Amino acid sequence: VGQQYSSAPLRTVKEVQFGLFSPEEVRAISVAKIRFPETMDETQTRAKIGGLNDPRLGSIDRNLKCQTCQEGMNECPGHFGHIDLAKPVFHVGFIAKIKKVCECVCMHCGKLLLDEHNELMRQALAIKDSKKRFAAIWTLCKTKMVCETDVPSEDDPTQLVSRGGCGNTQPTIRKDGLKLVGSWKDEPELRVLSTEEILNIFKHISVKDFTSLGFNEVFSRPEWMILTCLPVPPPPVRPSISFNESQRGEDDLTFKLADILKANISLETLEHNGAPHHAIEEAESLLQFHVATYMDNDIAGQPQALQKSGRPVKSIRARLKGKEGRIRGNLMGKRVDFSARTVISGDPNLELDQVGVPKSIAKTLTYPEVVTPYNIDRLTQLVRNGPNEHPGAKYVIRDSGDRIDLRYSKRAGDIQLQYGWKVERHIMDNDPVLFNRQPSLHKMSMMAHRVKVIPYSTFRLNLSVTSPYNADFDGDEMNLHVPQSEETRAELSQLCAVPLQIVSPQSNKPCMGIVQDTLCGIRKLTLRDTFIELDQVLNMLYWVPDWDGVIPTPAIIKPKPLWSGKQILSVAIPNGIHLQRFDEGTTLLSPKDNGMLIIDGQIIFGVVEKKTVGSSNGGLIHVVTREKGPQVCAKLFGNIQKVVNFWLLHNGFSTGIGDTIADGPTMREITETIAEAKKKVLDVTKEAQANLLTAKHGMTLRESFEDNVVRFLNEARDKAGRLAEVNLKDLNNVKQMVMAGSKGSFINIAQMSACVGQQSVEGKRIAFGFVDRTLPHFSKDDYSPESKGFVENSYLRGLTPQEFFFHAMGGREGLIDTAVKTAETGYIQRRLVKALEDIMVHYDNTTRNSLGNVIQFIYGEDGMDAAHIEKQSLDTIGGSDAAFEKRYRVDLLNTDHTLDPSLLESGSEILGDLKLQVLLDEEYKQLVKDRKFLREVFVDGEANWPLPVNIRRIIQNAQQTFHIDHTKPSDLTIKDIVLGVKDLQENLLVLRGKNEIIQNAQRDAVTLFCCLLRSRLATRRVLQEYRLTKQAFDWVLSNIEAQFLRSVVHPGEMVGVLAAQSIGEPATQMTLKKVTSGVPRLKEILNVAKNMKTPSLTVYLEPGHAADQEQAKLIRSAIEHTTLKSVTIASEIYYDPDPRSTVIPEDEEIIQLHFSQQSPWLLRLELDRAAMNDKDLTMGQVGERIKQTFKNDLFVIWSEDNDEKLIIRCRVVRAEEDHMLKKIENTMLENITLRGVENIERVVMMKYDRKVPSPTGEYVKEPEWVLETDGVNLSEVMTVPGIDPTRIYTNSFIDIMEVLGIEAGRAALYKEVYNVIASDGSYVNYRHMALLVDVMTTQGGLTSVTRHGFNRSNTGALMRCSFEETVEILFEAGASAELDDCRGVSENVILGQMAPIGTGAFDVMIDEESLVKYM
Amino acid sequence: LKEKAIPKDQRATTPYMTKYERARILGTRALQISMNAPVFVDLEGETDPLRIAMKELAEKKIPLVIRRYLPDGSFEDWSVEELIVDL
Amino acid sequence: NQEDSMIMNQSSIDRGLFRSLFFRSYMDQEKKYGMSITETFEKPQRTRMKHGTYDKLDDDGLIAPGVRVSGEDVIIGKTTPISSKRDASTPLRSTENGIVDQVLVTTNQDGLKFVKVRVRTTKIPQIGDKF
Amino acid sequence: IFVYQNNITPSAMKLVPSIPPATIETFNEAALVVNITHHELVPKHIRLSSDEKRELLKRYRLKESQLPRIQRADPVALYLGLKRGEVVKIIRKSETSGRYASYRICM
RNA sequence: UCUCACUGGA
Ligand SMILES: [Mg+2]
Ligand SMILES: [Zn+2]
Ligand SMILES: [Zn+2]
Repeated sequence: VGQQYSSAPLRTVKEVQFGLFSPEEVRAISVAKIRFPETMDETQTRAKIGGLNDPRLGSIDRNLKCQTCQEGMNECPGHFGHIDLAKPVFHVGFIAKIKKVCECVCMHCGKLLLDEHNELMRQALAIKDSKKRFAAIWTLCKTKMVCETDVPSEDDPTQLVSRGGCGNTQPTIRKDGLKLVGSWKDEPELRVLSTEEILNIFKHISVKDFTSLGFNEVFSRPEWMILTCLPVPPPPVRPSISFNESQRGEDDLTFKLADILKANISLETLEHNGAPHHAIEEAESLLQFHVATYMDNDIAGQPQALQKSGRPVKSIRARLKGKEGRIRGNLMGKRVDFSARTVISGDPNLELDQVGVPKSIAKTLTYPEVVTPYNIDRLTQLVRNGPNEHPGAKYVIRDSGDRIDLRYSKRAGDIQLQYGWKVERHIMDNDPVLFNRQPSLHKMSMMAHRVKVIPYSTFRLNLSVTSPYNADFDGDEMNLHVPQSEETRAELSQLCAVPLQIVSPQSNKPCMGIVQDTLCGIRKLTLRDTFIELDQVLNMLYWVPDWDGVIPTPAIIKPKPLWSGKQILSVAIPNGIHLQRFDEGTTLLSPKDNGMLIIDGQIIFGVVEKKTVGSSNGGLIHVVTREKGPQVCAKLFGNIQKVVNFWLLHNGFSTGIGDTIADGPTMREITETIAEAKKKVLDVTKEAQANLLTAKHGMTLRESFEDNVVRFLNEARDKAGRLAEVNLKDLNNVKQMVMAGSKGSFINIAQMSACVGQQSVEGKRIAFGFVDRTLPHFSKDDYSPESKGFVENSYLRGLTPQEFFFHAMGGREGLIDTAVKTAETGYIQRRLVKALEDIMVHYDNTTRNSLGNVIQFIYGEDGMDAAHIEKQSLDTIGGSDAAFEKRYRVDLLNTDHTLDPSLLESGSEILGDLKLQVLLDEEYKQLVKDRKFLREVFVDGEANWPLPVNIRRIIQNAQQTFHIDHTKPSDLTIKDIVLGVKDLQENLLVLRGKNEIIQNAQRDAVTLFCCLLRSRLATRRVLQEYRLTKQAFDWVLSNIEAQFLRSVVHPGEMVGVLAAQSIGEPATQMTLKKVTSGVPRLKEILNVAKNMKTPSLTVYLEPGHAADQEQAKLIRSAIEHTTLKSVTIASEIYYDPDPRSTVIPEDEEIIQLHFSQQSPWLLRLELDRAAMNDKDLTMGQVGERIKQTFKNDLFVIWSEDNDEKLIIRCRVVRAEEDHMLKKIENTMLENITLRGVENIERVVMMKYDRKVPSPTGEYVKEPEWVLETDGVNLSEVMTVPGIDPTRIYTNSFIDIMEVLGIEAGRAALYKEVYNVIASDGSYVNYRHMALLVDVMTTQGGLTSVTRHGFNRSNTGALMRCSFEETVEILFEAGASAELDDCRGVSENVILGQMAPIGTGAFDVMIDEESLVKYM
Repeated sequence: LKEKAIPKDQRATTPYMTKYERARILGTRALQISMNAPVFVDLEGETDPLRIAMKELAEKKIPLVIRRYLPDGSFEDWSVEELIVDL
Repeated sequence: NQEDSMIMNQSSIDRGLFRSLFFRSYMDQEKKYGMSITETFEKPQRTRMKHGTYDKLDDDGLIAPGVRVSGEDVIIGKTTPISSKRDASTPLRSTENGIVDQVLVTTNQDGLKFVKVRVRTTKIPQIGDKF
Repeated sequence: IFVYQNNITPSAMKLVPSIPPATIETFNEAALVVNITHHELVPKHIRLSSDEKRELLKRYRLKESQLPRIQRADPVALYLGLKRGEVVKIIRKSETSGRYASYRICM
């Protein structure tokens, strides 16, 4: 790029400044005299109309006159026109701002309406924030609508401070499209607002007016907010299109401009000549409408101006609004060169960093490398071979950017390569490239692998890198990007290759492992029966590509050399390993060979399965990568792959219907088991017929029957499945694949053998699409499971067509859910990316945005990386008091806490010494304060926690290196142990400033890890069980320091984008008491909007008593919402004309009871027996409640509860009483509370667990009561006595913030989001969601994850604009004229520099002195 | 201004390197190497400029200065040599 | 056969397994303006310009329907002047190659001399193909 | 300290911006019946003095604007009596690092 | 010479 190199100084961008034109500035810029509405080709000849395109504007190829800026089509930016708008027209998007600024000004003067005479205007002018400041001034200047000349100041009312006069009234203007009607308002004075009048008013609005209105008189001029000279883009913006001759097909913006210039001639000829003062008003509106519909055509002037032949318009808001729009299509990732796309295929003979490229791509994918003396012979040999082979050359780019095009000329073996040229050689081996599959979803979604050129055009990959790509071999497609510069190759090769990626940041696990065929093969292989002959041991030992040439000793040599093939697997596993699992009863004498034990590459015992060689938490690949590094891991994969490959090729593994059919009598047992299941459903149906079903609270009788049917059905299904699975024997191959874990599950074998089970649609079982029945083959009103959707036989025996239709529904439901969830998870993905795009971590380990706003002080509160964090256990947090004291307590001045001299060689002379006893009791009290601290942190007390480098692994590594013999006591000095503990405790530098803020930050950050380290390297541990030496201890502490300061977080990771992708992956895997989860939950939380579809909450009981049922009944009754509709059937108005004796005989006694002043209107309310036993409500309580809630015009009268009708007679206490009394008794029935607060719906009395520490030392899973409910009013349900309001919980984060403060709202947001994601079963790391939840709660409220919040924050314009709001926010930042700092990722994507992050987050400068030094 | 250079005490950054800094250093020295620079250590018969740069940075022998941009717009300088390439 | 991919006896592919012909057809038009102006199908030359070799053309710019076609051959010769001779032939398909099979020389309701080409192409089941 | 039982007139609140510096509070009895810092999701808040604010902003190369914020009408902010410009330390428990400091300006 | 429409695959 850029032939004819010149002398302009070169830089990169720092300023992005917006603002509006002057018309005089356009007259300064342009070189145009535009009047010809006829466009181009003067008298239809290949020549130049000088009115439109080329009045020395841009021309096209082979006709170069472009005011000496010829350059062909390329190398010449076009230049701008202009328009002589006689009548001034509006600017269409700015009209909302025009209304909102004409509410602030007295007309025809320009003065502000409301000034610092107003105290609120004074206080509101202190906002140094332009947009919200103008918003507040607009809210203040919508108040009063008349220019007040003599104004009383904020001192006293009787004196009248003057200002500019002209006390005219501001008319109320309401918008009508291109028309703003000024109706002055006595005397409705509707006046069409002159553009020339408001022109003059804005030309008179002044300096302090603009700047106190948040606008810039240097740049942002609301009198420049009116179009009166419009510049015209060049033909290098609007091109032309031919039909091999210019007959048809020019451009739409060209014809828009010809249209508006024709409308300009229409406004011209009626002002140049006669003036129709009711028809020259439309001489403008044509021109105004056309220049307005140019820039925007979604206006409230609903005539679209649909252009000819059915194509409506081609406008610029439609050009700029994204998704095939201009910004989002050409600016944030486009179609590229140096590209390759094909189908994929597999092979295991290749390796993990290898991809098999076709030879004919290698003949056309190429690389322009410079002429180098280091292989000038081979490069000249490539250009001597020629472009028509594999090892050839395509171009020879010369020294000044000149491509030698080889083959089409006559000398394909031409010139020796001059130094300074670039030979464009083709692809050769071991240039690793980028290789991605769309959709891209995480860090691992792209990787790099070396090239191994092959025939038969596919793209290879190794079969255990096809797992994290989420590809498969159904012809799913992957792309190929070849990096181009030398440093680009270096960057991709040193970062983006697969062994660097292996441990995954997603949920801190390995993302790869071993997959189906290799996996089941290694599952059969490491069985003990796999005895191997001699020459096959020879063949596999050559097959390992890095054999040591050592024929191993045969474990069986009795007569004959045999091998238990675990041992010949062990020659693949390299040195320095340990693992141990202890599955159920694996104590060193396994009757099952399940578990593991490895030493240095000797499998001691145990099968190899997915929880060793796959993706597992205690992964063997994980331990290999931590103990060695990536290239040793990469060779591990090759060894295990090709070893199990050869053993599978010459053993074989098949499957078939023999793996499906169970034995005969057990299939008979299966069928009678489902028969007893239908016996159970038959008994509970016949109990439903008698209607005696005790419906527990939460559901009615029918759904309380339904949950019992579904539960008994699926319980019977899985019991019969277990019966089948333990029927089957070892030679069941699909059972062997199940214990492999390649595909399938116990549910899969259960489906294929015992029974299919239960179809479903949308959570329910099958409901009647007809009336009363699902199928015409069924009776009407059937709640047998056979019509409600049970299926009787498994896939073996078949499908009756009713079952086939049920199952067709149950599958088409799943196709519904994929065909909607791909769309909504794709939108939620792109929203989260464009939200958290720029959050990196800077050098002082603090987390910043594009605008320097600090987001997290230490990333993840420690600077510990998801590329490193493992899971280790605690030891302190459990244990009894006496057991823990026996465990760690050391004293010589006691009976049993002594040591044994078989550990310490100097154990005799150590006795009784207080000079060490003070140190020992220091350490023990340190760890007991630590124990209290841990039980302050973690309430439950589980022990596996995401922490950095494994202490337990590192001491056992020192054991298996330095040969601890457990008979000689050790030479370790106890003072040296304590001193090394202290010195390494003061050694873990994450923060490196020497003052008290930094030191408190460092100590408070790594507090918990240092607690763990001292709990582990305590004295009795390192003596009794790890039993180290002096050299072992020193090497252990050296290793802890070394790998901890290796595993501290580096600066430069785009932790925001990587966090967004790592929470955006496991949302894809989601599917669908009845409280929701899934993509509706995620969308309800990120789009924080108030109408949440299940706002539930939870209370606990009083902290005094444990599980008291009567008191829990009291709390739920006292909270439980109770209205009069809930308690009534018959609300009756009678007219009993005797208000001292009831004409109905039921109520003789009651008035003379009451009299132991009225109306003849008997007002009767029935209560039912069901409701006043549903709540513990007394009739006297209810009557006194009616009393104390009305108290005005009613005589309360009860009835008897012991008599079985509950009647509330009333009359009226002092005739046209019923006409208003019917609305009154409505308001009784459904507008008066009786118990609790509102929004207390279905209240569920649950008896959960309580995982508490014991009052004796241990842990206790305790019973108590915890209520469940599905309402929200947190302030009012909180204040009720009888609960545990310090431990209340709601999901409704809006009310949680507004009730309990923003930081507790953030923390509850976090627990909510984490638990509703990990309810699926998947996992993610803490820190990615931590960064996300903090950017949610940083701006002060809860910023919604949409265009309502963060994309309406005060951040940079061009970073903000690329989420489909292009015209709005671009015209906004042109109105306020903002300075964008160019400190943003998307900004440098748009403007083409290095992104100012990561490997763009520093400089590189050449030294002068070390150049002299190193020679 | 350039009133923004901390001297070589109280440098709050690391005495290590990072992967990204390592990547840019390796690439930049490789760009010089493939752009016909004087090498500083002997070839091992090696025309592989990534491997050449890794040989050079085995022993702190690459003549460059890093500018760690401090998080306010200021910066520190850094010799390549005083880092610890432990990884 | 990791991840469902299947493995193929190449010898039966020689014996005929999944062997297949393929039939695409073309079009070309001597176009019609509004002023009754007819165009021409004849053997074009240099008198939008290509550089495809005229080696398999006919008298009237056609191709005989039984010859192997390859590379970037000019498919249908076409010329049109305005009152010059343009390069209105259409070159070959960049994505496929084969044998021209069947040529008919027809017209429409209003007399546009209309010639067509169907192509036959053998295709053998190669490795990167989906079954 | 001024505590209403149920209501205070909004037009009565036009007497509030009256004098520097003595400030009148406004509190619901019912909302303060239980503590809004006793809740186990509420982290403990601790004040800062202005010279230590100068200390902090010189340590972190920061200003007033670059900080994580809060609104003045925040419930525990009105529990603490926080006015415009301050800095409040927040020390919260966690999982992967035990303890961690948090700083909020009060705009 | 491409704009749009509708199919097709993942
Ligand atoms: Mg697929
Ligand atoms: Zn020019
Ligand atoms: Zn005025």
